[PDB]
Amino acid sequence: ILKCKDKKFNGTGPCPSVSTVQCTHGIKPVVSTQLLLNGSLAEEEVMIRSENITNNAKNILVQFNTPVQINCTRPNNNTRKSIRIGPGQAFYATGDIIGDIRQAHCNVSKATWNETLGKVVKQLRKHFGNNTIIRFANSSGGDLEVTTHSFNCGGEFFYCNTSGLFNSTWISNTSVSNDSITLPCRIKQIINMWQRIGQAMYAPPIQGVIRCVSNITGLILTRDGGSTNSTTETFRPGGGDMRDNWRSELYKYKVVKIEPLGVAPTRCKRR
Amino acid sequence: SVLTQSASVSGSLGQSVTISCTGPNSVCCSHKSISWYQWPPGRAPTLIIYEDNERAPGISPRFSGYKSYWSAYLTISDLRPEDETTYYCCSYTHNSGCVFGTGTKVSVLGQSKANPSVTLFPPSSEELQANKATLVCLISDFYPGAVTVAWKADSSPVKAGVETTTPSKQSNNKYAASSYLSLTPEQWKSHRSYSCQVTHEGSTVEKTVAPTE
Amino acid sequence: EGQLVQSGAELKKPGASVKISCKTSGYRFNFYHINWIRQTAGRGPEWMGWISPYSGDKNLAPAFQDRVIMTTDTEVPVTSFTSTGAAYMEIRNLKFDDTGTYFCAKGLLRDGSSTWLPYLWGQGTLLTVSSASTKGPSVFPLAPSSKSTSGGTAALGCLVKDYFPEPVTVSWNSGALTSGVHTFPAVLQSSGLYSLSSVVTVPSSSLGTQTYICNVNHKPSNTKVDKRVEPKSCDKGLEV
Amino acid sequence: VFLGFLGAAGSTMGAASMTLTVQARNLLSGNPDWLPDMTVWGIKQLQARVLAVERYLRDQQLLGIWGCSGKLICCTNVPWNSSWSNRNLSEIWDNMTWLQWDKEISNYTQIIYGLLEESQNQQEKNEQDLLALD
Amino acid sequence: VFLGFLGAAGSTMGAASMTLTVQARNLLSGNPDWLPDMTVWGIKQLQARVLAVERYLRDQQLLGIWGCSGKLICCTNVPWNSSWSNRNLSEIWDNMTWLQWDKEISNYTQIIYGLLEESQNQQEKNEQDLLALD
Amino acid sequence: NLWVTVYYGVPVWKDAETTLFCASDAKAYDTEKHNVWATHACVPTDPNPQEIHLENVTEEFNMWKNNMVEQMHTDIISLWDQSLKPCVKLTPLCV
Ligand SMILES: *[C@@H]1O[C@H](CO)[C@@H](O[C@@H]2O[C@H](CO)[C@@H](O[C@@H]3O[C@H](CO[C@H]4O[C@H](CO[C@H]5O[C@H](CO)[C@@H](O)[C@H](O)[C@@H]5O)[C@@H](O)[C@H](O[C@H]5O[C@H](CO)[C@@H](O)[C@H](O)[C@@H]5O)[C@@H]4O)[C@@H](O)[C@H](O[C@H]4O[C@H](CO)[C@@H](O)[C@H](O)[C@@H]4O)[C@@H]3O)[C@H](O)[C@H]2NC(C)=O)[C@H](O)[C@H]1NC(C)=O
Ligand SMILES: *[C@@H]1O[C@H](CO)[C@@H](O[C@@H]2O[C@H](CO)[C@@H](O[C@@H]3O[C@H](CO[C@H]4O[C@H](CO)[C@@H](O)[C@H](O[C@H]5O[C@H](CO)[C@@H](O)[C@H](O)[C@@H]5O)[C@@H]4O)[C@@H](O)[C@H](O[C@H]4O[C@H](CO)[C@@H](O)[C@H](O)[C@@H]4O)[C@@H]3O)[C@H](O)[C@H]2NC(C)=O)[C@H](O)[C@H]1NC(C)=O
Ligand SMILES: *[C@@H]1O[C@H](CO)[C@@H](O[C@@H]2O[C@H](CO)[C@@H](O[C@@H]3O[C@H](CO[C@H]4O[C@H](CO)[C@@H](O)[C@H](O)[C@@H]4O)[C@@H](O)[C@H](O[C@H]4O[C@H](CO)[C@@H](O)[C@H](O)[C@@H]4O)[C@@H]3O)[C@H](O)[C@H]2NC(C)=O)[C@H](O)[C@H]1NC(C)=O
Ligand SMILES: *[C@@H]1O[C@H](CO)[C@@H](O[C@@H]2O[C@H](CO)[C@@H](O[C@@H]3O[C@H](CO)[C@@H](O)[C@H](O[C@H]4O[C@H](CO)[C@@H](O)[C@H](O)[C@@H]4O)[C@@H]3O)[C@H](O)[C@H]2NC(C)=O)[C@H](O)[C@H]1NC(C)=O
Ligand SMILES: *[C@@H]1O[C@H](CO)[C@@H](O[C@@H]2O[C@H](CO)[C@@H](O[C@@H]3O[C@H](CO)[C@@H](O)[C@H](O)[C@@H]3O)[C@H](O)[C@H]2NC(C)=O)[C@H](O)[C@H]1NC(C)=O
Ligand SMILES: *[C@@H]1O[C@H](CO)[C@@H](O)[C@H](O[C@@H]2O[C@H](CO)[C@@H](O)[C@H](O)[C@H]2NC(C)=O)[C@H]1NC(C)=O
Ligand SMILES: *[C@@H]1O[C@H](CO)[C@@H](O[C@@H]2O[C@H](CO)[C@@H](O)[C@H](O)[C@H]2NC(C)=O)[C@H](O)[C@H]1NC(C)=O
Ligand SMILES: *[C@@H]1O[C@H](CO)[C@@H](O[C@@H]2O[C@H](CO)[C@@H](O)[C@H](O)[C@H]2NC(C)=O)[C@H](O)[C@H]1NC(C)=O
Ligand SMILES: *[C@@H]1O[C@H](CO)[C@@H](O)[C@H](O)[C@H]1NC(C)=O
Ligand SMILES: *[C@@H]1O[C@H](CO)[C@@H](O)[C@H](O)[C@H]1NC(C)=O
Ligand SMILES: *[C@@H]1O[C@H](CO)[C@@H](O)[C@H](O)[C@H]1NC(C)=O
Ligand SMILES: *[C@@H]1O[C@H](CO)[C@@H](O)[C@H](O)[C@H]1NC(C)=O
Ligand SMILES: *[C@@H]1O[C@H](CO)[C@@H](O)[C@H](O)[C@H]1NC(C)=O
Ligand SMILES: *[C@@H]1O[C@H](CO)[C@@H](O)[C@H](O)[C@H]1NC(C)=O
Ligand SMILES: *[C@@H]1O[C@H](CO)[C@@H](O)[C@H](O)[C@H]1NC(C)=O
Ligand SMILES: *[C@@H]1O[C@H](CO)[C@@H](O)[C@H](O)[C@H]1NC(C)=O
Ligand SMILES: *[C@@H]1O[C@H](CO)[C@@H](O)[C@H](O)[C@H]1NC(C)=O
Repeated sequence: ILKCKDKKFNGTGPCPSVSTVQCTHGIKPVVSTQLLLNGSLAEEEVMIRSENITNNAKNILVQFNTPVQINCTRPNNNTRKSIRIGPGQAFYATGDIIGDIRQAHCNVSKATWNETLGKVVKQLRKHFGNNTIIRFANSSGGDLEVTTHSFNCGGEFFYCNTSGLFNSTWISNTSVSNDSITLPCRIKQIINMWQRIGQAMYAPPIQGVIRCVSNITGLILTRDGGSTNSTTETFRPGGGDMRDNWRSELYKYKVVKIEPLGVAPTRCKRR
Repeated sequence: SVLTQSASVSGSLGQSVTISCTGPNSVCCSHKSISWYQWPPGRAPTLIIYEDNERAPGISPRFSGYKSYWSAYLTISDLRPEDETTYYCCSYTHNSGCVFGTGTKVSVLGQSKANPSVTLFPPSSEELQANKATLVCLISDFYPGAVTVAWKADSSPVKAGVETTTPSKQSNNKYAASSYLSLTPEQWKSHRSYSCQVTHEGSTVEKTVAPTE
Repeated sequence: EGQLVQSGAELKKPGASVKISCKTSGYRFNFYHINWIRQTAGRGPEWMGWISPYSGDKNLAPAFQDRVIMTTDTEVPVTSFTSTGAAYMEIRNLKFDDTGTYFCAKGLLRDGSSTWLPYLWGQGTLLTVSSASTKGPSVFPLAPSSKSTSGGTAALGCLVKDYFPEPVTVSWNSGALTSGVHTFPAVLQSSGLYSLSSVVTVPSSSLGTQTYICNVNHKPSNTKVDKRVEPKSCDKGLEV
Repeated sequence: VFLGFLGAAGSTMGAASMTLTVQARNLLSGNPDWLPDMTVWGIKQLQARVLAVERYLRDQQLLGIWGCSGKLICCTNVPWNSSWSNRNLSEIWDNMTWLQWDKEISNYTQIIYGLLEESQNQQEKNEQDLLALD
Repeated sequence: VFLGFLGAAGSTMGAASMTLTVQARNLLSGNPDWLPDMTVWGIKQLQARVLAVERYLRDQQLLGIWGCSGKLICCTNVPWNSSWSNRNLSEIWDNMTWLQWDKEISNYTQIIYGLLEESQNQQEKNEQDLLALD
Repeated sequence: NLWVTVYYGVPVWKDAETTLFCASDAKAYDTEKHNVWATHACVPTDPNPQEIHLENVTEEFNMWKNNMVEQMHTDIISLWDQSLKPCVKLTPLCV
């Protein structure tokens, strides 16, 4: 396995500093949309990778230099019920909510996210123009797993909406208090995320309150197509394909097979 | 350069030739590597022999080298017209740089000589607006590297404003040169005919112009 | 397949400085030493020094220990075996003895007894150390001359005259004509002027089917002269 | 100099020839222990490490049908062809990598294996049988 | 003459001896690619191509314990027995096939392997250790 | 003057795609969650990750034509199904 090592890497091209390993570096299998979680940090600069930047339909993978802190909570001090079904099975049901109720949410510090956007916008201008304006609104529409930042934590599957993060236009020097930015988040227990549409999974309830912190390391964006050259470009969030969640961790790795049989001329004689 | 070579070397067509390269015991060939450079003066040179008699890739085996205890030698079999240029030798070690020699001009004779092409041009009307006059005597396609040019105003010699170039090798393995004559509009008007004479070693080419024509 | 390219021609004054580039292509820039050797008519050629783009190790001549500074960029890999690096060289304290054509070349081997030896040379870069001024040329056409009366061949060209700085390259019909193009070297006047000529042997029947325009491109003065040679001949051996 | 596994991938072929036993010792035995009995995920990695020795013994078979058989440097009796790599000695072994060498031979490499399996041991062995009775 | 794989199955043993490297090169690597992950049908063919190299290395082991070790023609120091194939030379190698030869030796072949694994390297090696100190 | 010579063990690689392994990370026995994602079958990590830099090497990479992503994609899906296979079905809940 050949491992690229230079700090700045296009993803496509020759890596001038290559090392080799058998086992790779630790990768956490994280199922997440719109936001890459617990991922590997970039080196010194924010990377904007794409299979084809000019083609709009191809997604734009982003890797962060500084991790964006995020805190998600399921505040409902919940309980469970083990009702007996069948000779051996046992179904776990969501009991009555003990205590007060309010919606699950995720907190992202506004200063860190403002700085992260102000740092990504400059890396995006290198492909789309120095001293030009770019915008990004919320999702367009469609599947719930595509339009929402879907992930897992503790057992519950949070489907948060990131519309509160993507309202921005950018001047060449600035943008156009509030200690934190909160995000409304709904929860789902039955998931048809399986590409085999013959099965679905029921998430068992988690007895107690849920709070989980995480690093935000990546993004998945789509550009609005059309004749928007003289005007501004728009980077709405997206996702769907799970393979895009892995390319931000396997970009520096390639598999090669060894062919140790070589022929070369030297002067020597047998018998 | 304490690395001394042969003074000046000539040769014949399709024969062998030997070039020397030696120096004191400090830059001796006893324990140092010797290399040879084909050097077209003013163009891209070429490495032909490196570190010893071993030649550079692509070099025809017509070239060869030898290293004694007091001198190094370059041997060239089957002399060709394109081999007529100056060569250099270098002495070095694995870590030290190059030390060039004195130089050795090579002239392969026995070839077909070339009848020269000498053309005389006068100044145009725009130079008559510039209040100057320059006669242009162009020389090309002559084999021996020696020409003598004389400027004659009304068949009378001129010494001031007379400038003549040096022989230059044509890429077609011939030679080329030129000579100019600077004159004033008063000296341009007060004469009948102008002559540029080029005395070859076996001929003489003269061209005559006139301000009235 | 290493096709190296050096810098362009520039003019400077004595005591000043000039910087010459050496851009590479087609080969690994970090695998070979980069040699630098001059050619001056006052002392012949002299090895100036080599440098290692990989290990950063240079080695100059003790005479060039103070005035020569050689730099290299990092290679830009094009393929797994091709890179496009660059090697610059700054020379200061310009004197009259430092006038000539300069060269950069590729090292020989990556290991052995002769590793840095120059193999692939650049096209060269001519420098003239002079306190004189940059003066543009005066370009004239040349009248056609007969070369073979029975064959029917004419000879026409263009005349570049009286330029002090570096010489000039000339194309014909925007480089569309290379057959018969024969260019003469420059002159050396008592005042320090340089002047040359160029010519082409054209068919005498090629007077109503083709047009011949010479293109002069003086770069240190940043001038261009495009001249049209008149097809009207003047030699009595060609009028027949 | 060692520099570990594949350390001389960009060095000269003469310097990389000084690290043959390092590249060999780490290609055959990358031993994973499969004492745990996990049903469907073993057949993919076990097929991988079975095709590993199938590819290994294919090279040993080619390294057996030739007069060369020691798992080391070895010489043959087939002459080098000037059409293959029109280069002299020490131009290769001191300014070339094994990758760039295999690249230039890739045009002409397929016939060299045939010239080593027929021009020798179809005749060298036959000559050994017809020259040992005396 | 070549005639491809197994082309000399009915020719003379001397003519078939001219096609040893052809029968060898095609028995070890009949490489099928098993990149697709299909559950139960791989274990039958993978077991087949694992027993293939188990049978292959059993021959290499027998071709290793004997003084013969080059994967070629090879000579030993065990004398031929007149009880085995009461025939002169050139009656075999010019009027017999390898199949008919193995058929007539099948009665006496089982002891020849023992005469090649004990009568030699249990003693030849022991003599090599007791004759190399000088 | 010169003859062909074979060399067994030269640093020559050609890019291809084959089946890869997976690592246990070595804390798996002290997790004791009965089954994590791939703690089921993966083998422990080596005590020292053999990371060897290859000097003078420029290798052309392409993350978008990579086959390692297709393997981890097909490993995660087969990981989901084999994890949910022996668990409790809830088809009588469709009431
Ligand atoms: C990756 O690729 C690169 C580029 O392709 C490649 O770099 C080349 O590596 C080879 C060897 O692997 C080099 O070739 C060798 O060069 C040796 C260097 O010379 C010796 O002396 C140096 C001192 O100079 C003296 O004079 C100067 C004058 O200015 C003075 O200042 C000094 O004080 C001193 O008196 C000395 O610096 C050098 O020392 C070592 O450490 C330096 C630290 O900077 C390092 O830069 C050097 O490279 C070196 O490691 C050294 O002692 C030369 O001796 C050597 O000769 C050997 O082989 C010959 C065979 O004939 C033997 O006869 C001889 O005894 C030696 O054993 C050999 O020529 C080459 O110069 C590199 N550069 C290139 C081509 O660009 C890397 O190696 C590649 N790496 C890998 C892993 O693949
Ligand atoms: C998407 O993008 C949108 C737009 O970019 C973002 O939505 C906007 O959010 C902001 C912040 O909440 C909304 O701002 C409003 O702020 C007013 C308070 O400020 C006004 O009143 C002050 C006194 O009450 C006054 O001081 C202010 O300034 C005046 O006076 C100063 C004195 O010097 C003077 O200098 C100024 O010139 C002014 O004269 C100012 O007038 C607040 O009242 C708003 O909330 C109330 O009203 C709204 C609508 O009326 C209602 O919806 C609320 O429920 C509430 O009742 C509001 O906070 C701004 O209105 C938002 N824009 C829109 C279109 O709604 C958004 O945050 C991004 N993300 C998301 C998730 O949408
Ligand atoms: C990205 O990475 C972050 C890491 O920062 C992950 O966040 C962690 O997620 C795990 C799993 O949800 C959390 O671990 C859970 O903590 C619960 C609370 O335990 C408290 O008390 C213990 C004991 O002192 C403390 O160690 C702990 O910090 C808490 O104070 C436990 O109840 C959970 O129990 C689980 O494991 C036990 C093991 O026996 C089982 O018995 C249970 O059934 C249950 O499975 C669990 O241990 C952890 O607190 C989170 N925070 C961290 C480490 O910072 C994210 O989940 C990860 N992924 C994403 C998508 O964000
Ligand atoms: C991106 O951001 C935009 C806003 O910039 C956002 O568009 C808004 O979406 C909300 C829903 O999330 C819309 O609100 C609905 O509007 C319809 C009418 O258009 C109402 O009928 C809805 O109320 C119904 O449901 C309620 C639930 O209890 C009932 O109580 C009620 O009686 C109705 O049945 C609801 O108000 C809103 O209209 C739009 N438009 C704007 C500009 O606000 C968009 O959803 C975000 N996301 C995406 C994917 O684009
Ligand atoms: C995220 O970063 C941007 C860019 O730094 C912040 O924009 C800044 O916002 C403040 C207050 O909203 C602006 O100050 C005010 O500007 C108005 C302009 O009319 C002026 O009238 C007021 O008196 C006051 O000065 C500031 O100009 C603006 N730009 C910069 C460069 O600071 C934005 O506030 C940040 N969001 C946060 C911190 O939550
Ligand atoms: C050495 O390099 C020279 C110059 O490139 C090259 O000509 C040699 O190849 C062969 O040398 C033979 C010497 O007898 C010659 O007869 C043969 O024509 C020539 N082959 C070609 C294609 O020119 C190189 N020799 C070796 C040994 O590599
Ligand atoms: C990163 O890779 C892209 C790949 O598209 C580079 O863009 C060029 O893309 C064309 C095909 O459309 C290739 O033929 C070129 O070779 C690519 N250029 C180069 C220099 O590789 C893009 O230039 C690369 N670099 C950056 C900074 O985006
Ligand atoms: C997410 O939660 C962590 C831990 O609860 C927060 O970190 C604390 O932040 C406060 C305020 O700056 C500090 O006083 C504490 O010392 C921090 N604790 C630790 C362990 O670092 C973090 O600020 C929260 N982030 C958001 C966006 O809410
Ligand atoms: C990207 O897509 C555009 C539009 O189809 C195309 O012109 C361009 O060549 C593509 N580039 C790549 C690298 O695929
Ligand atoms: C455009 O390029 C300039 C110089 O490279 C840089 O300073 C500037 O930041 C770039 N554009 C913007 C607005 O970031
Ligand atoms: C950004 O600030 C710089 C420096 O003050 C200024 O020159 C430039 O015009 C500003 N650009 C914008 C869009 O305000
Ligand atoms: C987030 O990144 C910081 C920076 O190294 C690290 O200390 C912290 O452990 C990370 N947290 C997670 C959950 O990866
Ligand atoms: C090695 O160097 C020689 C001379 O510098 C050159 O001719 C040859 O092409 C080089 N090798 C390669 C593979 O480029
Ligand atoms: C070299 O190869 C050519 C073409 O493959 C062949 O015709 C020629 O006989 C070969 N020469 C030698 C000496 O092998
Ligand atoms: C290799 O063979 C291919 C087959 O067409 C040919 O096109 C190519 O030019 C060959 N390359 C060399 C270097 O001979
Ligand atoms: C031949 O075989 C017979 C019976 O197997 C045995 O008695 C006899 O000694 C053998 N002779 C030789 C020369 O091996
Ligand atoms: C082979 O051995 C069997 C064992 O009984 C015997 O019957 C048979 O006659 C033998 N054949 C020959 C040809 O010796």
